[PDB]
Amino acid sequence: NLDIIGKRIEKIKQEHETSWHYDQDHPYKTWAYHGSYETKQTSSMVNGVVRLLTKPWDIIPMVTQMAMTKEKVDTRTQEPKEGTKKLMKITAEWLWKELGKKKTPRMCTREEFTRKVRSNAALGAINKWKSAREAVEDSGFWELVDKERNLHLEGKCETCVYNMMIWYMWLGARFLEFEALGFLNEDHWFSRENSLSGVEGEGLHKLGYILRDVSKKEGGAMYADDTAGWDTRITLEDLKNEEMVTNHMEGEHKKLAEAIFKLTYQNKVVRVQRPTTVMDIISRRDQRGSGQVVTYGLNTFTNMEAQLIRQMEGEGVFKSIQHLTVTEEIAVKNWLVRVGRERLSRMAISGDDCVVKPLDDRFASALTALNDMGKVRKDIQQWEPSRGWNDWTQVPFCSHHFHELIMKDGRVLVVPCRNQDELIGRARISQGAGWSLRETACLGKSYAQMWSLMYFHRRDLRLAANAICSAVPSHWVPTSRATHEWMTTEDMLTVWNRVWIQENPWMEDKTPVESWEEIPYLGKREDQWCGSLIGLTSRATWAKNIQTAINQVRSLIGNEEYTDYMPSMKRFRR
Ligand SMILES: COc1ccc(C(=O)C2CCNCC2)cc1
Ligand SMILES: [Cl-]
Ligand SMILES: [Zn+2]
Ligand SMILES: [Zn+2]
Repeated sequence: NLDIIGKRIEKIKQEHETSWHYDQDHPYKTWAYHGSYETKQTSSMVNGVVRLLTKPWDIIPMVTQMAMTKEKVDTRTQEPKEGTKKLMKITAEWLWKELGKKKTPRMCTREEFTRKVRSNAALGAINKWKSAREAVEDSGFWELVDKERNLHLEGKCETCVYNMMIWYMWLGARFLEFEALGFLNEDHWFSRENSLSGVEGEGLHKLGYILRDVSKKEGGAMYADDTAGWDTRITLEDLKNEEMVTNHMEGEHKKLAEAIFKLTYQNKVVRVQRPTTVMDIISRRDQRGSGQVVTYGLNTFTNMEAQLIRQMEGEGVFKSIQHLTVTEEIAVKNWLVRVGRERLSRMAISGDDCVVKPLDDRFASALTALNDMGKVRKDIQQWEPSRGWNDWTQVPFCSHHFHELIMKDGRVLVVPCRNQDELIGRARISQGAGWSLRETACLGKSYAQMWSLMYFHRRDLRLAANAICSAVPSHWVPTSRATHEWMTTEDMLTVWNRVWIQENPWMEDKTPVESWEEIPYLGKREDQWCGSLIGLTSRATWAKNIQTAINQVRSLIGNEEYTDYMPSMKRFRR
């Protein structure tokens, strides 16, 4: 408790000795409260380039409401039963060994961390310096890092404090997490090749093919149960099974990694603002509070473990979670060794999201271990059987569904899709402020190129993508603040051919496509089912008069070099 967190707490008390107070009206039952101190301080902006080129959507509330802008955290999960705890440790032990068979844990470097900040990436960071890039150049910072680092080697912590607002941390604390645990993401531990269930680094153009491959296995329905607030349901037992990755480590790395797990994950200190504005300093040992990238990999690991145990329950490998016999342990260990890898291949798991094609439908009612691990399903009664999907083209995964689309030459594309209002509503939103017109244009171009690559099969998005790329200067580089092949100035037809034909392991015939007109759409009715405005007067006027909207945006940006991409479509090709 205060042993491990005291130093961090006692250091904060002293920076604010002129405001410390043990408020007794603090609204915390499940978090331990420590004190408060004086504080005072703190939305989504519209992308004008995308909005001017999507005029019909100005009157669609599902689009326009998206731009307008927590009991879960204050909850406590019960400790699982002894049989549940045994299933989790055995499975976790086996799963780290499988993930480790072809990978070597290793420390990530200042050099690697330095390049990541320059390329700009969401590091959930939070004042001698201003931006992240400037701090990385100043050897003073690194001296601060050294102090905390040597402290971690002693089994102690001083500065590793979370700032709830998503848990942000100072850049140095993020470095120390990336040093110890960055290998999981940097070296693709959760790749499909290495983990069999995982999809890290696969791409939205590969997810559909991956789900279609799972569908080809003999078994029951496909199950895609979402968990209610996954991060809040992570138990100290989960955090201890995750820590077992340190058993594959050595030397310094092992001690630095053990300290991240012990000092910042299994014991946490958080500063949370309260309007009543008095920064509350609370602590708790459970729940998910890591960097967003380490959170992804440990979420994937623990979800893979949970789903293998639900498959064991459905197969009758064990009968009760209250206690595991010596013979039930023999059977679980022998199931893992005998069919473990085949059962991981029956799943697609991305952090807290999963699709499972179990051996049969007994899985649907195998709920005792899943509920007892605290991974309670979203929007279904705790003891009601799961509703499975009979058609892989209906299964939800990573906020998408997937269509089978046949090209005029018989080759088969499996394409990602979601409700088109969600796609247009997200492209009309820009994060943060101080954006120039040029920067706003380059962000609209990034959305346009993603649409050309991923959602070319949606009539409205191919037309809007062509319009935005015609409206933005041809040489301006897409920016942004899932493999991102759209972040390039290369011609989008050449990128389309590389992604969908050349590099696509499910396409045997490598014949390049010569024009956009060879690249097919969904059926007209399927396009409308997934939110197309085709057949509306508003949409027909927009399409017919698109050159006028393109010319409005060109006039705003000014006298620049533009390309007309509209004749790449049949209806504008004279
Ligand atoms: C570009 O592709 C299009 C666009 C619009 C139409 C229509 O006007 C609708 C389509 C659905 N059935 C009623 C008529 C058809 C094809
Ligand atoms: Cl279905
Ligand atoms: Zn620390
Ligand atoms: Zn669709």
